[PDB]
Amino acid sequence: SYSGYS
Repeated sequence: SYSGYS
């Protein structure tokens, strides 16, 4: 998974 800001 991805967590945060892109």
